[PDB]
Amino acid sequence: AVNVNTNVAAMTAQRYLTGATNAQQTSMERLSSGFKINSAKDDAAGLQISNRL
Amino acid sequence: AVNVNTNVAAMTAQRYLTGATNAQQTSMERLSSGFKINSAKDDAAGLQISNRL
Repeated sequence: AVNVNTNVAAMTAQRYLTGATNAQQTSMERLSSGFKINSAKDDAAGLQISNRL
Repeated sequence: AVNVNTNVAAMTAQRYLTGATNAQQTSMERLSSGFKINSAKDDAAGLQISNRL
């Protein structure tokens, strides 16, 4: 049906809009810094070995 | 991979450039003095037998 209060299409498009935005923010941080690991969230194990190296 | 943070090719060229400079400095010192044993590092037992001769 056609309803005004609920817009499922708007919510879904917004969710995928933020998904793209976060991917763009992490990719832009990687480019400016030149490092693909910046915090433990990128790679926990990789961060530790990279700090030991 | 293409990265800016690490330049292993430049590191290798530096390593072989300092080796060439060290061997060039040793040869220059050898020519000016006219001795191939200007120190103990050049030849230990050669230094002692040459000193005793």
